[PDB]
Amino acid sequence: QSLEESGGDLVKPGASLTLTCTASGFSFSSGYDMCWVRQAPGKGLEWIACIGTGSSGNIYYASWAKGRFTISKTSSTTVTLQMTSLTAADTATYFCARDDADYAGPDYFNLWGPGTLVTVSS
Amino acid sequence: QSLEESGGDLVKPGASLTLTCTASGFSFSSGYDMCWVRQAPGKGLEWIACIGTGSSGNIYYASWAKGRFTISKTSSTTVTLQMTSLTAADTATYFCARDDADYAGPDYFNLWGPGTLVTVSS
Amino acid sequence: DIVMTQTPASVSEPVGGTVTIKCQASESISNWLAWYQQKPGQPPKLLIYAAFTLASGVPSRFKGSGSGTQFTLTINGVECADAATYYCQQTYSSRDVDNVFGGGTEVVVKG
Amino acid sequence: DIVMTQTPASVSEPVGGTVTIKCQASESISNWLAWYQQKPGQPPKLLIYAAFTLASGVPSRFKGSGSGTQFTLTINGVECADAATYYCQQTYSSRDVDNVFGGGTEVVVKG
Amino acid sequence: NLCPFDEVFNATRFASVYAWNRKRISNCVADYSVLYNLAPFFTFKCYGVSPTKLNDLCFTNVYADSFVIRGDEVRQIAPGQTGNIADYNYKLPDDFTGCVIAWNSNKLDSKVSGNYNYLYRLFRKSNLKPFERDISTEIYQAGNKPCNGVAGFNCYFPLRSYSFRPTYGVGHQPYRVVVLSFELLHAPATVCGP
Amino acid sequence: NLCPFDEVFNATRFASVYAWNRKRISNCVADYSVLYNLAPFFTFKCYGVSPTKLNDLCFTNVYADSFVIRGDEVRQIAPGQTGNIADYNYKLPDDFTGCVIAWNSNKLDSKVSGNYNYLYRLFRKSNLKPFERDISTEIYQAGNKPCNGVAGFNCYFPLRSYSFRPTYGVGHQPYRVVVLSFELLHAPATVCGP
Repeated sequence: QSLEESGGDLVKPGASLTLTCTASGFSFSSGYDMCWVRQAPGKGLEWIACIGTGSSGNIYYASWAKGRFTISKTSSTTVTLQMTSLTAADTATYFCARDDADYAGPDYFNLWGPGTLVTVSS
Repeated sequence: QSLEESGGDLVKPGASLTLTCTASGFSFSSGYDMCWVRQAPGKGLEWIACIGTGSSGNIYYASWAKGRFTISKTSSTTVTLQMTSLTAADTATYFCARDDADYAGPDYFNLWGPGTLVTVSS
Repeated sequence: DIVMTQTPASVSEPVGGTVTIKCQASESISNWLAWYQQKPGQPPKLLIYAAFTLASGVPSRFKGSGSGTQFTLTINGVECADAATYYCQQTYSSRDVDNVFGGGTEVVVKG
Repeated sequence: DIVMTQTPASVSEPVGGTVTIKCQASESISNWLAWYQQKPGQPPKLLIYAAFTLASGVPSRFKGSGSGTQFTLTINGVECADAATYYCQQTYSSRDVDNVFGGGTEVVVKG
Repeated sequence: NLCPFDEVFNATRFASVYAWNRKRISNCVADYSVLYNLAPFFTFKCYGVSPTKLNDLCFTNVYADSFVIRGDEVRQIAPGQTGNIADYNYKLPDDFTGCVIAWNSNKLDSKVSGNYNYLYRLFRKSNLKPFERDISTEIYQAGNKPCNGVAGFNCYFPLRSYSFRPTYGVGHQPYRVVVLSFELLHAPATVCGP
Repeated sequence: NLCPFDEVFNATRFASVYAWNRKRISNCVADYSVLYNLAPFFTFKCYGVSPTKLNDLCFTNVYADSFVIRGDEVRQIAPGQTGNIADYNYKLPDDFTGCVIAWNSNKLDSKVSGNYNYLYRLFRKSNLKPFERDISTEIYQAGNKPCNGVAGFNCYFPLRSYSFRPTYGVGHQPYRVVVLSFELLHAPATVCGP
C-alpha cells in the first residue's frame, strides 16, 4: 500500500495551503488511525496532527499547532490537512503516516508516505 | 444411506399387519436408536414406538398403543413392527426414523425413511 | 406426562414478512426440543435441534428462541419455498407420553 | 505532559564495536515506546515496537532494554549499513504534547 | 407415600445448567438410604443441617434443582462461591439451607460423537441474584458497534456447549448435580424422614 | 480542589503489569461518586476500611497503582496471595490498607489483530518483596550452561505478552486494575471525602 502526498508547492508567507493524503490498495477503515507529521530540513521529526478513520474521528493536535492547522477526512481514500498564516519557519517535508491502533492517538507508525516538501519564501 | 420400508397394503378391519424397516448402506449398530412414527392423511405426526439396537433394547411405546402394537428387531439390518386389530382410524403413512442418541427414547430424528402407506377399509 | 401445544394452526403473510410459531409444554423441558419441517408428500426434515442449533445444510433464516416452557421459531424471510408444516418435539421424557410431537402448523406464503 | 530526551546527539564507533543510545521520559510511560530509524532522504522505518519486540525484517542486532522512565537501544555490531538517525516515540499519552518524538541521534560508522 | 426422589434422581436426561429444573417435594416421607443405589459415587457435602441426623427430622418445604455440569466446576455450587457457573447460571444465597449432591455420570451422558446438547451461559451483563434463571438468548454486545443480530467479532452468542472430553481427567467429565433446598417456617411439618 | 481521579481512571492506556504505574494523591478532596461513569462493571471489594463510610473520613497519603491484567488473575491482587502475578509482578504487603478496584476493559484494550503490547514477567530468581518493581530484561538461565545473551533452548526471555482471547469468557479478557493505598501517620490529614 502507498500514501503518496500531494499539494506541496512554494507559498508566500502569510497564506494558506491544503495538502492531501491518498491511499492505494486500501480505504480508510475504522481499524487504523491516520496522522500527519513534518520534518524540518535539518532537524528531527515533529508530530502535527492525527485523525481517526472510524465512526467518530478523534481529531488531535500538537500544542504548538493548537488552532493554526485543520485536518479532516473528505472521502473513503482521501484525508486533507490545511494550514494558514504560514511563516518562514514552516518549510519542511510533510509525511502522512498510518497508525496501527486507534487508542485516540498516534501509536506505532507501521506504514509511511513518501512525504512532500513545502517551502515558504517571498 | 436409506431406510426404505416395506409391507404396506390394504388390510380388512380386525386384522393384523407386520411392516419391515430395512437399512441400506449400514447395519444396526448399538450406537443408534430406531423408532417408528405414523401420520394420518391430513393430521399431524404421531409417534408409535422405539427400539434400541444395543445389547439390551429399551423398547418404548406410546400410551395410545400400549398393547395393540409390538416392535422387534429381527436381524442386523431389519426391524419389524406388527400391529393387530387395525381399525378404520389406523390408515396412515408410517415412517421408520433413526435417532442420534441412545437415551432410552426418541431423541432428534436425523434420518427419515420414505415411509409406506397403510389403509384399512372393507 | 409432558404434553405440548403448537400455535397458531395456520399462518399467512406476504413474501417479505417474518413468521413466528409458538410451542409451549405442560412442564419445563429445559433445552430438549426439535423443530421439524415437512413439505407435502415428503418425510419431515430436521431444522432446529437443541432449540437453538441449526441443522446441517439448513439456510440461516430459521431462528429458535426461548427455553423452559415456551419456545418460538422465527423465519426472518420467506421465499415461497418455505410453505410447509412445522412441528416441535420434546425429546425430554418419553416414558409415558401419548405423542412427543406437537400439533401441525401450516405456513402459506402468498407471493 | 510527557517530555522526552535522547542522548547522545552524535556517536561514532568502529565497525566491530557496539553503540548505545539512551532515551528518557519525564513521566513514567511504562512499556509504551518505539524506536524508529531514518536514513537520509527516506521516510522513517519502525525498528523496535513495544520497547523490546523487533519489527518485521529487522536484523537481529538492535536490542532494546529498560522500561519505565529510562530506555536504551544497543547495536552490538555495525556494518556500515546502519548509519542513520534514530528516534524514540512515547505513544503513551498525546492529549496535549508538543512532540511525541525525541531528538535525533546521528550514528556514524567509522569503518 | 414415599417422596418422589427416584424420578428426580433416576431421570434419563437432566436439564442444562442455565435452564435448570425446579421441583417441589411435599406431603411425603423422605428416605435417604435409597440414595446409594440410584446415585453411585455421590458426594453429599452439604450445608445448614447435619447429614447424619437427617433421618429424624421434619422439613416444611423442599425444592429439588437438577442439572449437569463439569467435574471441576462442582466446587462452584456452594454459598459464597464466585465463578462462571455461580455468576451466570446458578447462584445460591449466602444463608443457604439444604444439601447438595453430585455424582459422576460419564457412563450416562457421554457420547462417542460428542455431547453437544448440554449448554451453559457464558456472557451476561451482571451476576445473577440468588435463585434466578436467565433463559434469554439475546446476542451479546462486547464492543462498541451494536450487534443488530449479527454474530461477528465482538458479538458472541451468550450460550456455549459443553465439550466433554472423557479422555482427560474427571475435571472434563459430566457430573449430575441435585440441590435440595430445605427450610423451617410457620407452616406445620409435612415432609419428614422414616 | 478535586482529586485527579479522572486522569488515573480515564487514561486511554494503562501501564503493563510488571512495570506498573505509580501516582501520588495529596491536598485534594476525593469524590468516590465519580467511580461509576468512568469505570463500568467495577468490583470495589477492598481491605482495611469500610467502603461505604469512605465519604466522611480523612486519609494521610494516597498512592494509586494502575495496570492491566487477565480476567482470571484478578483474584491474585490480595494480601498474602500466591501465584504468578503475586510473586513476580506485584506483591501486596500482608498488613495492607487501601482499596483495590478492577473493571472489565474489553471495549478499550482488545484488538482484532491481537493485543501484543501488554507484557508480564514470567521467570524470576525469587519472589518480589512487597511493593517492588523489576524492569530488568536479563535473559533467564533455566539450565546449567550460562545463556550469555542467547535465548535458545533452556534459556528463556523473562517477559511474555498477554494474548487476550475475547472468544472465551471474561477469564481471558483484559481487566484494568487500580489499587489505592491509604495510610495513617504523623502528618495531618490532607485527603478527605466530601
